[PDB]
Amino acid sequence: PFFDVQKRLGLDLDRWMTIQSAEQPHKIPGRCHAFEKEWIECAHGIGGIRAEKECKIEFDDFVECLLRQKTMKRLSAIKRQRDKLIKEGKYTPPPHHLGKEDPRP
Amino acid sequence: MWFEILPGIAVMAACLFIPGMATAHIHKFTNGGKEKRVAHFSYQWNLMERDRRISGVNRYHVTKGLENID
Amino acid sequence: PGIVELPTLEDLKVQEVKVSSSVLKAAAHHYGAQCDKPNKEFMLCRWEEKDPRRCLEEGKLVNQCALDFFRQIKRHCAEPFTEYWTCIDYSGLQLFRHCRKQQAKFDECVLDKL
Amino acid sequence: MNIMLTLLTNVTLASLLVLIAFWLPQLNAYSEKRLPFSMKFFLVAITFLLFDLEIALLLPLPWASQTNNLKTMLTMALFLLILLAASLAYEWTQKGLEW
Amino acid sequence: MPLVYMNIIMAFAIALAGLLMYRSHLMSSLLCLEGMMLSLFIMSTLIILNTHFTLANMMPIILLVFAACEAALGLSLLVMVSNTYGTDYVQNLNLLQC
Amino acid sequence: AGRIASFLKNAWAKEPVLVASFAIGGLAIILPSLSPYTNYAIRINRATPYNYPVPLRDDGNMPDVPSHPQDPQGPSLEWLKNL
Amino acid sequence: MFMINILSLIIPILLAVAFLTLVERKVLGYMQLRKGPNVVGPYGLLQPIADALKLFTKEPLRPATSSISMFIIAPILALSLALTMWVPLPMPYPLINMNLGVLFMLAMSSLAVYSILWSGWASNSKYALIGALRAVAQTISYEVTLAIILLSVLLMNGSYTLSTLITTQEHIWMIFTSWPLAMMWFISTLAETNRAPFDLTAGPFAMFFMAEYANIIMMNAFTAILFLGASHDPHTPELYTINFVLKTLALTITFLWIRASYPRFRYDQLMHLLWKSFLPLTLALCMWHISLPIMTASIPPQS
Amino acid sequence: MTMYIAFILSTIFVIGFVGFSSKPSPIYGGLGLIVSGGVGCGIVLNFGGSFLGLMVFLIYLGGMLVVFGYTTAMATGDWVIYDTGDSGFFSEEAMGIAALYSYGTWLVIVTGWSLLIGVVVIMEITRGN
Amino acid sequence: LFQAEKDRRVLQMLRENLEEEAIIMKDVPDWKVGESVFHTTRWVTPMMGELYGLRTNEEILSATYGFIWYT
Amino acid sequence: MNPIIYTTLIMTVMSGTMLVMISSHWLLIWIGFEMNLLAMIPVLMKNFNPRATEAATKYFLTQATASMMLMMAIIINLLYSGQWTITKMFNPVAMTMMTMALAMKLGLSPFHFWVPEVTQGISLQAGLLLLTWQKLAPLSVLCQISQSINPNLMLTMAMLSILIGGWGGLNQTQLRKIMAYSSIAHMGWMTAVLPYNTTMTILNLLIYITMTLAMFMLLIHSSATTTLSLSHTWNKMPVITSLMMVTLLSMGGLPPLSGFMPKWMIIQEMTKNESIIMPTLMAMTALLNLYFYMRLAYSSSLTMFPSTNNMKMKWQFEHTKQMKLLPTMIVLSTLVLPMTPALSSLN
Ligand SMILES: CCCCCCCCCCCCCCCCC[C@@H](O)O[C@H](CO[C@H](O)CCCCCCCCCCCCCCC)COP(=O)(O)OCC[N+](C)(C)C
Ligand SMILES: CCCCCCCC/C=C\CCCCCCCC(=O)O[C@H](COC(=O)CCCCCCC/C=C/CCCCCCCC)COP(=O)(O)OCCN
Repeated sequence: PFFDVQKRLGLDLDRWMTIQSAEQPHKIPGRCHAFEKEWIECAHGIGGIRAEKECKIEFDDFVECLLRQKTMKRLSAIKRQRDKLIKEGKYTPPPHHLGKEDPRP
Repeated sequence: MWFEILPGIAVMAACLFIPGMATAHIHKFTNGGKEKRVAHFSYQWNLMERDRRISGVNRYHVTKGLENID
Repeated sequence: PGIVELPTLEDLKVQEVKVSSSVLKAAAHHYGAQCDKPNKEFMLCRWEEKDPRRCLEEGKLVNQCALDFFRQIKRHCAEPFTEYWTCIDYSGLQLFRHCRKQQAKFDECVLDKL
Repeated sequence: MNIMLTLLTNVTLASLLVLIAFWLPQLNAYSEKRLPFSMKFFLVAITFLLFDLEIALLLPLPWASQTNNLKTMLTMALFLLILLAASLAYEWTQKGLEW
Repeated sequence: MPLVYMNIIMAFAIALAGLLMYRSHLMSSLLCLEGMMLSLFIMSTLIILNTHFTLANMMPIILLVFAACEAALGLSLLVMVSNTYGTDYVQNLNLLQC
Repeated sequence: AGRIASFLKNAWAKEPVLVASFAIGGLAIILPSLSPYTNYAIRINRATPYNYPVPLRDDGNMPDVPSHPQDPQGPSLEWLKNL
Repeated sequence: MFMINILSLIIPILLAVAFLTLVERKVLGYMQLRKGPNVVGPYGLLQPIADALKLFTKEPLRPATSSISMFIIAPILALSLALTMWVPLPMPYPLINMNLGVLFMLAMSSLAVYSILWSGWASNSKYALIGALRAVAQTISYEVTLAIILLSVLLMNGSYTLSTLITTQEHIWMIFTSWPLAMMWFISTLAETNRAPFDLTAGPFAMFFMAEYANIIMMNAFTAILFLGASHDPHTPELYTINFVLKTLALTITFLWIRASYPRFRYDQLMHLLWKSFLPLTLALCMWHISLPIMTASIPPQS
Repeated sequence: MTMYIAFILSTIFVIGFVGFSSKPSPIYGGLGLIVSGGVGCGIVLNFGGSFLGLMVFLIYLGGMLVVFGYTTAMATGDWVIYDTGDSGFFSEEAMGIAALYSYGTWLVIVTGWSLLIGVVVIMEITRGN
Repeated sequence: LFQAEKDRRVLQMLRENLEEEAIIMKDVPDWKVGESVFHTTRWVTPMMGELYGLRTNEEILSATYGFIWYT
Repeated sequence: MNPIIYTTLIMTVMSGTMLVMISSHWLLIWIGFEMNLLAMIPVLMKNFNPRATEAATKYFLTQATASMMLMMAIIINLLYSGQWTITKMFNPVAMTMMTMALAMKLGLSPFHFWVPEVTQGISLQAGLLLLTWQKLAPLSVLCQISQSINPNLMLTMAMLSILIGGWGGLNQTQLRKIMAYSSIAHMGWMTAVLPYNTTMTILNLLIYITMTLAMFMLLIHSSATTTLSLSHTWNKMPVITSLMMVTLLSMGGLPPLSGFMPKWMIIQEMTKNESIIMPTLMAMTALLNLYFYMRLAYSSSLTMFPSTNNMKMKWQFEHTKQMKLLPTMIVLSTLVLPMTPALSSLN
């Protein structure tokens, strides 16, 4: 099966493209660099099984950064409640959210 | 003689003069008498957005001089 | 999983620099020459703390330094700076290379004054 | 937005002017009265497709010239062009460019 | 997972199903394969651009190149099949039976 | 010696385009390894600041790191000006 | 005022194309010891208008068996692409400032062959289909070398932005830096638009004709921008506009001259020309132009 | 929010794939695929992938579908998941793509060998005999 | 200076959104105002929808497509 | 074709397989699969005829669809986790689509339909290469991601492959279709132990490859592609028929022959994981493969079929080309049972 020639010879044929946090050109960071860094450091040498049970917090944070399901759900709930109150008529957005604020540099 | 070709050619020249010149004039009229600001690379766009906010008239072209530093 | 802390609207009040990008580009070289220390402190703190909320004072300091720099320019070298930044503002790319003459006037004026 | 408006304007003007050209002479009344499948033409299209793919590979060259690893990028660009020339030469010597 | 990715995957599934229907015209089989690779390109590009994986910007071009090369091969094969029968109908390839 | 010259002379006739193309390609392969300005181009690429130079925290044990841009220590670009 | 800008770009090109035909006939006639049209109008100036009115008032011969859909669509695509390819060009300032303007023009030129394919296949004739296939093969063949030459030339510009070409040629034209690429580019542009010596092939016919002539003018304008750089002063762009228009007119008149001066190729002869003289030289010069800035430490700035 | 323009673009893309997935009159299927490719290119370009979108629009549309039609002729919600910062004085897409010559040596080698073998394979298959 | 202004503006927008959330969610039973969706206490760069979620459509279009649509 | 071109294409096929086996990046694995696909097509069409062209185009269609599904699985995996390394699949049905793509590449049921057709269309050497070398890369990927697979789906497709191979081999008079159905059944046996032990999968792969090489080389030496064409071999080369019968008995899983070693081990392994019913059913179904092997043995060497007159002339000539590895292949596929514990070498 897998013949790990790269590790035996120290060639680095394709390991540079495997993860987001591995020496991007011009030091451009990935959107989830910190989360992936934390998850990788936590799971290094532990192994996949213990890694799957014990590094669940970091992986959940990484997935939340990647897809942001929880953030969009919370924003949608806030917007839905705001729409409900604005249709009922007990809430009025401030001028800041209406375009009448004083923009800052 | 050959210079009888010059009239039609001249017309072509006039037709080819109109676009470019027009653009320049429009760029002078829409952008407050100056060259239209180009924005590649997303840093010039940030500069334009900052200029738009500072003026208070919601226009990037209006320039706030030192006189606004108190 | 916890409550995110944010500074109050009062903590984010600062005397803002209200000059356009043309003025900033015209003054940028001398600004970096003169305001290096607060700017470097702010950027070092910003890259080490990795948090906007932990570097709020340094932003006020760099704003104050920029305001002082512009105040000195206004007191001593207002006019040549005005022509220089007007020339910079005309160009659509805001190129330095088209009016090296105005830049020379402004540079000699600031060298003589400050 | 501006590009969308420009494309829409160009398409709309072309369509309207084609329609008026096609309908102005239709208002006045008038009388109102194989297999061969040449094989070389297919090879021309296939060769064009392959060379277009290699051009697609060559396209990022203007930005490739600022990497600080100039020797490696020069080697790889020259390698790509050498293999493009080799493809051309192989198809040449195999009587693939004949009529 | 936003709705755009779901729409792209639905488009890919539709292309795959249409490839699996085989009304006629193996050329339509190649068309379905190319629609599938187009959907793959679009969704991979959207995912890579979104997460700012700078070195991953290599991958779509590569994919495109390889897939187009495959298309060329397929087209060649089609011609030879047609070159035997004169038409690219699927049911002409009934010589081999399980 | 003679056979090679004869082959090149026969190719220069009735096939000049191929001779010119092969010569230009060979020169393009060979010349960069011999020019002294390729290192200059590499250095020019190195001196183009695309990112902000993040300052280093001083600990009193970096005599080579300047505290201000006008300090003499640090990389210089006088050679680029001379070019 | 973007609508006004679009209209002021789109109408003068069409007028220029109408008058180009008069110039083409007039230039050719004087090259043949005769005159062009000099009766309809003071100097033939009314000839394009009479031609347009007659062509627009003449019966359209719809094949009575063709697919009306593609039969209508093909001129629409031709005119749309021809008018769209003028948007990226900077004279001195472009209508739309694209980062990858040259690449956009390449993509549009690549699309340009669909009109030929659809016109041939909707013509409902085997012979017209064969002719359309020949034209499409020639077009794709020569656009290969067009793309390679274009990227080789842009290797000295530093980007695909069309405006940067003005900054590159502020002191010297690009023709002096690489004339062989300009020669092959000129021939490839002649072969792309099916112009002599490569011209082997009422209303919709006029549509295709205006599309082809607009493509000719745009190709000459792009060549003038790419290889004959005009000096631009930011405070008076009219000088740059005048210089650019003069160079474009000179290049178009050069196309007319070449049409008037030569016989025509065979199909296999132009195929051999391209695939066995231009492609090897193009690849060799592409290698040379890749390696040259690195040898000389003259790499363009933008990245 | 322009009524979620990306949503309409995706729906038109799906509609086009459904349209030629019935495979009617393979030139009409190819034209539906041309429209679908244009819509997908518009999606990528509107997202911000200018270079990759132009690669689609050039390579895919102008070469591959053109050769497909040529051979056939021979025969008979949003805006939320985006970023906050800027990119610098360049485009990250262009830098990542141009890294192919400095970072992706292995990719260049394998792709070039594959393309050369593709040319050889095409010649051998189309030899005939 | 641009970095300082960016940080201040982002924080001020987040503060406004937090105030509006506190006002709006006063009747929702189980809501906790300003609760993080991450287990970590590290600062996380907010999304574009976190800053412009409650604002008007025109400036959402600006912040999302202005650079892409500027030609 | 030109021998240089053939050598280059064979080396390209092997290089694609090696690129799949040595790379840790999903894109490089897909590129290796693409390279192997591209270089395999002319090999199937070395002898130009409509049958070979039909087989090649069917194979190309199936493999291209499999590659597209593989890329979609890779992209979904990247979407749900920004990882390119070949590791645990990190996601739901993205793994299902990966398994389906690899099953279509291998020829497992229900994607078995193309194997008999492609094998019948192509010649015997192309069939040898197709049935031996084209299994290494997908099986290597499956062994790498074995801890990710859902056991239900993998075991279902393995049992289906065994059943379909057993039933479809009974109806064949062509030898190439018999070999194709044998390959399907053997792959079914191979993939039913992947969820439990990949070493057993590799051992089964080695034994099957040895037996298939011996069988195909014996079929090439006595150039017959039909049961009756093979029935004429005894009148010229009885020793070839005897070796063929012994090899067929070995492929049937009879002890003490070598082909008994994998199934035995596999059954043993599956009993360690508290699984009994599936090993029982697999043995009872492999009985069908044994039946049609035994029918071929009856028609080959245990009985003497009528011959023809012109056969006498064939008595006066000897094979100019001789296969060097054929003797070794027969011995390894017949007499290696006592060396069974050597499987600890993690073959
Ligand atoms: C050791 C094995 C040799 C025999 C076996 C050959 C196996 C197949 C042949 C392909 C293997 C060739 C080795 C190339 C591996 C790529 C990695 C290595 O070369 O290092 C590169 C060095 O690049 C070298 O220039 C590679 C040049 C060799 C390639 C040119 C010709 C290749 C042809 C090989 C066969 C292709 C088809 C047949 C053609 C005849 C990386 O550059 P580097 O700067 O350190 O790091 C970049 C990352 N940074 C930016 C962070 C610093
Ligand atoms: C590794 C170097 C690569 C870099 C340079 C090359 C880049 C691009 C050039 C190569 C492109 C592909 C060329 C394909 C060659 C095919 C040759 C061929 O087979 O054609 C022969 C002809 O080819 C030959 O003549 C054989 C070789 C001729 C010479 C080739 C160059 C060898 C070295 C010459 C230059 C050496 C270095 C330059 C020094 C010169 C002094 C300055 C037959 O011609 P027909 O068209 O079929 O004629 C039939 C109708 N009458």
